Amino acid sequence: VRIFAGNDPAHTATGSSGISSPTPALTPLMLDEATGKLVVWDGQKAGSAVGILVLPLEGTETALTYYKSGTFATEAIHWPESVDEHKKANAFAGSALSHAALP
Amino acid sequence: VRIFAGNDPAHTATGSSGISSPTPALTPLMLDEATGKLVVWDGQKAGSAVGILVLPLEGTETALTYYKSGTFATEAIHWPESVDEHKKANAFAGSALSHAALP
Amino acid sequence: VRIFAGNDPAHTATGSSGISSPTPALTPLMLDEATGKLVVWDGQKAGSAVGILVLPLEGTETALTYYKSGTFATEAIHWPESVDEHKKANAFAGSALSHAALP
Repeated sequence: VRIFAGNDPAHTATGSSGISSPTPALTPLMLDEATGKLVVWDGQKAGSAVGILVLPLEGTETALTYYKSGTFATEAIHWPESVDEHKKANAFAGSALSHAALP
Repeated sequence: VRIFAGNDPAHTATGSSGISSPTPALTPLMLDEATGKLVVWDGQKAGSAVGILVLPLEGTETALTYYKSGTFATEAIHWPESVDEHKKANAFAGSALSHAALP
Repeated sequence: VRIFAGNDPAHTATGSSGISSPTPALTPLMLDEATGKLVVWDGQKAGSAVGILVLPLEGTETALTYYKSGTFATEAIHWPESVDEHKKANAFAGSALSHAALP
């Protein structure tokens, strides 16, 4: 089993959270245009996921911690149900993050 | 005191500048959609700041140097007046940059 | 001659390709909003190029490999004809990539 299907160093960062309900670690994150806060990636756009949640959230925190770089194992991330496969594969394209098979 | 409230290596890069007036070092930068040039981050959108000015500018340079990665100390950056706090904290979300308390 | 006009480590990543015709290595890439697939950077927007093709493509592959970080030599990249100079220089602004003269 794995999480970091890569050698390129994984770094973390903090940011204002806009998540209200409980969300588990390893959930892709995106920015909420209206508020500028981080929330779960909705899977609507490739390149929109700008981070991966490090630790799980209750849904009441004002801040959160996420991975801003690194190569992750696709199978370890909590993807939104029914997400488009192409947008999934290119979810982090543009950031320092990326993902692939374990193997 | 500090500037690099982080261990993740800070790297720099160059790019076409669209700044006309004098601007001090450590000023967040954003891209100008109309021209594709780099200018001061206006604070209107989280994730829009794509770099931090390394050296100060006169306002007549055609090119500029900025940090494209690293973890900076929030207090060292010249933020735009009255910027929204959430958009401030997530200013660089999406890039290789990030910031936090000194501390 | 060179390719990596920089010391900051070059890392790669994979993603769904939307390229149909043959394209050579070192071609800037961008995301296709409609599909979420990666295609050649059209040069219309600075900060839109999110990667550089590692190996050449036939135009029938469903996946591709690209550099997601590093500092490249401008002269080694296959730029789109007549691209605007400012959008060229700031092509990767926002990602972990960047480019400059060899020297």
